[PDB]
Amino acid sequence: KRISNCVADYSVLYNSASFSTFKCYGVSPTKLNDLCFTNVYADSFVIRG
Amino acid sequence: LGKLQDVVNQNAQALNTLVKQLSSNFGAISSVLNDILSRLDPPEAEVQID
Repeated sequence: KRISNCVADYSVLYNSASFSTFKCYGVSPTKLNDLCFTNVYADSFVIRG
Repeated sequence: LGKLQDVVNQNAQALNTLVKQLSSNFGAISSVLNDILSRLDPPEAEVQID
């Protein structure tokens, strides 16, 4: 899925605790916001523990 | 004039190479340290600045 042309909003992304893994690669979750990217993609799959 | 021109050309080209040296990654993932500083957390940032 391609997402573009909008205000990125990850406040609910890190303020929640239902997730199990939130370690980001290269970009840091603290500096994730206030960064202007050209395009952002999102893949999704179901895998085992 | 040959003698008077090399002493200026060598200095100018050495200064140009010194300027161009800031455009190299030097084995890192980026050239400017500000990109890492504004992108990475401080523990991972300090390695790239080092």
